Amino acid sequence: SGISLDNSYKMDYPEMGLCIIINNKNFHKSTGMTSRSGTDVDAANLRETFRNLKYEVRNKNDLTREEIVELMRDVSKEDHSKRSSFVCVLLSHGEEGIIFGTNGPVDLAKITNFFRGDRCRSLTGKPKLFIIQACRGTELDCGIEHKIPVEADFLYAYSTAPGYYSWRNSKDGSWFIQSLCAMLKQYADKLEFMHILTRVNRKVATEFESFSFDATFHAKKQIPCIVSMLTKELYFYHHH
Amino acid sequence: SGISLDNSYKMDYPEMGLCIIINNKNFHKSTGMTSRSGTDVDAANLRETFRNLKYEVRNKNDLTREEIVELMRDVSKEDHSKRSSFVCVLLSHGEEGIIFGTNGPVDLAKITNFFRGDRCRSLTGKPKLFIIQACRGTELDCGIEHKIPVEADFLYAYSTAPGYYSWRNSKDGSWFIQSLCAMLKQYADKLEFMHILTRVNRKVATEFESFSFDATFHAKKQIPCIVSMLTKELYFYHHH
Amino acid sequence: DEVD
Amino acid sequence: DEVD
Repeated sequence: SGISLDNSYKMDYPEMGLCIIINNKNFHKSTGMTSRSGTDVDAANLRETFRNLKYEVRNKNDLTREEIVELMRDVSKEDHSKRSSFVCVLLSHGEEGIIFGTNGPVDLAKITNFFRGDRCRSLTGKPKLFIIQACRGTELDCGIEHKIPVEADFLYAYSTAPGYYSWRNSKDGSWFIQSLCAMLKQYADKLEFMHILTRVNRKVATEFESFSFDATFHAKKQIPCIVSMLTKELYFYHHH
Repeated sequence: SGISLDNSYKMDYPEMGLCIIINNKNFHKSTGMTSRSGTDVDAANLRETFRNLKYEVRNKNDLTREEIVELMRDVSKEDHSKRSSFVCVLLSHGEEGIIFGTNGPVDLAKITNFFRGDRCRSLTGKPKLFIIQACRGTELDCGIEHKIPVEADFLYAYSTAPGYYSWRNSKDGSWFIQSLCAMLKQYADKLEFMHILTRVNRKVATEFESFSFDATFHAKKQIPCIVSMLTKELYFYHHH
Repeated sequence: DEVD
Repeated sequence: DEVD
């Protein structure tokens, strides 16, 4: 055949792959964590968005830290041979490097490690996308007017910069997930995924600002944070 | 599988296809047609250029009008099922709608008709490219400082505008073929074919001007003429 | 607007 | 330069 290029991930396996959505809304009283109003709006938006991208979506609600780890361990031990990619969306409270189960924290690295190139062989060489709506600290943005690496082929789409709070609207859903679904809906059949996420960055950065009766939390801004260890371009569509 | 698009021709059949190059240099004395010095440079350039695009190149030299028609009839009756496309390059004297065999003219439409969607079934739906280095008349450019149509999926890359002479340099080869090979070499692994041909248009239009001791033929310019009945984008490369 |  |  003619000249070939391989700059983009193969996304025409029989299945796009799993989209695991962990939606933690209600937390055990003893943790002292507030209920995350608006997160069901996020979970429903994501389910529909990834459904239309032909992901096999699994929604899970209010999982303990133990249930989160067991779920991700079990998913990582499935046969993904016929799947193009893997997507996991985490909706919860968080801190830098951490997301909360309903009863306590989970290290993000513990979750993602299950899918390392050497630990989930049927996903080796395939894009593994972790989408994280959770705080990464308490900073507020005031704004201004042979082998491959085991850590290769991961993408972490963080809702916010390192060290910063992340914003969720109780009526509309989180700024980041709102924006992400909107840009996927509009551009998944047109743009490469980094360029989609870049539009998400701009949407969140320009179109949202917090409103609070509390001066400390009022008029604040947010920028999401794309972390890519991908080795190829990612298009959700394929040719034929 | 995921969302699919089909805006571009399938070019990952086992074979790119045939590239037939008809190189008419020497003409029967009785026709009164001059020998086309420089055309061997063109034929060699094309052979190498299309070889590198993985076309099965067949060079033919000094064919009579009868031999041209028989050749194209025979080629059109081959089984092209395993081939992505078809290319025919014609290098000769010509007039509007006509190219010359060594002993007289051939209607271009007679040649191309053999490959109509209804007459060459193993090329139906596949791009059929006719590249024509020949005059289309005697004008000189002074410059300034269910079913598919049987005529679908043809592209005629003419060296010159309708009604005009076409220029060949006896040392360097023809302006058009020179330029075409250069742009294919540089851009075939990068650009869609219409955009490649557009660069050829600009190269011929900007970088060449005739030099003649005869004022009638001196300081003249040329613009090639892309005629597309293609229904999809054409990339010479494919993904994988 | 609330923080996570 | 020659014409075809």
